Amino acid sequence: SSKYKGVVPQPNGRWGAQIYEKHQRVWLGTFNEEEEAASSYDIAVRRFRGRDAVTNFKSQVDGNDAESAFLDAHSKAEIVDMLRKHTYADEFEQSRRKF
Repeated sequence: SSKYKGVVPQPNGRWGAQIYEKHQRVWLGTFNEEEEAASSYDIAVRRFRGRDAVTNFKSQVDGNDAESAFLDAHSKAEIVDMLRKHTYADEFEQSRRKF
């Protein structure tokens, strides 16, 4: 139903995100809003596929390479965990704090 890559319906009107790598599903979490799920796919596909990634949306927080650096600072598994825990955004923002 969703037009967004990676986005699947979940119960209670919620939305899941998933990515496949070589026919292996990786679950990316459950989200209240459709575009939130789509944005979670985008984070995963950027980290998983790099320059080969095709995203739902253009990135809005990578003008200074900060988000690319953040993705490149982590393993795939760490990114997946941040997405599922809904901590990715807060951890990314902390990484932008100036000292």
